Amino acid sequence: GHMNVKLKVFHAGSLTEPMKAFKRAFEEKHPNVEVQTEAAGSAATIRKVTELGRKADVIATADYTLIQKMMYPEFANWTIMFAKNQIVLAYRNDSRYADEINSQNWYEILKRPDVRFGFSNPNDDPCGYRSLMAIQLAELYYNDPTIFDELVAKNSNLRFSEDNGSYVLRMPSSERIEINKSKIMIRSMEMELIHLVESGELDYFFIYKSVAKQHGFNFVELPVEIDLSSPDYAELYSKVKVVLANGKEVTGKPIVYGITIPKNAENRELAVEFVKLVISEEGQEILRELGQEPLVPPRADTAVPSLKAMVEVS
Ligand SMILES: [Mg+2]
Repeated sequence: GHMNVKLKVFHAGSLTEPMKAFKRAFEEKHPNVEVQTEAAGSAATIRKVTELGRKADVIATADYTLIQKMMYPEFANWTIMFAKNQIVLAYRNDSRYADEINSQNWYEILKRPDVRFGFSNPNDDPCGYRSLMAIQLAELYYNDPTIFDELVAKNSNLRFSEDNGSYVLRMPSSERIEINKSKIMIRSMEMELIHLVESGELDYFFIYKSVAKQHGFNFVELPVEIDLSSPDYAELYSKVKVVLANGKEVTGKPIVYGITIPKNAENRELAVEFVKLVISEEGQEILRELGQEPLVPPRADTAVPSLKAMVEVS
């Protein structure tokens, strides 16, 4: 009825567990509000608003730059950066060769003919393009120009080209992506790969550390030089770029999650309260307890007057 407001929050798949907690905490404070959450790869999440005509009160992505590139200026005009993450290679203890995989031999294990691994669709999900970025960055770190070629390029139509030191991969439209089903499985968002690994259909998958921990997967920590986790290695990460099918270019960057309130939000006031919760100490702790490092203090890409005291604007 008129005493039941719905706050619509569309978010990155990797924010699924944190969102359950944000929803419970928010509703405890606003008993007449139902926070309606929907998970999808961040680019697909944004398209709900930018292309499908749906209205959301809060948009949260796993890569703040997608809000900037896809929503400015028609659907948003500021982004608050509130969390970080790290790419790891996760598996079950009964995954093929789980007993021998480690940080030094991970890519050789993935190269074995019977090993199947997964990553999400780069056109829809930052985890997917970040997975390809990490594998290509591995070529530079291990001084082995064939890691990406053997694992991905020979098992799909996804290929990195070199251009004066940097590498660029141009994505085919999603409908034209080709994958060798004997070696790789892809899904729109990384969260959808979870059940494939649990069923044994996949042995390994590229995924955020927080999600691996939340779902009880073991994992190989990859070099900081390739895992997109540290602000301090931005210069190395920037050597790889992926051009998404929608034409937007994403560059390897330290993983930083963004949140915004779309310009056309139906319940802006409540949305402000929700964003405040996410970047408050309570919200930072919710993330930490779920295995995801919060960005403390939160930052914004531009002034955000209705939230000035909560954010650092450079
Ligand atoms: Mg190569």
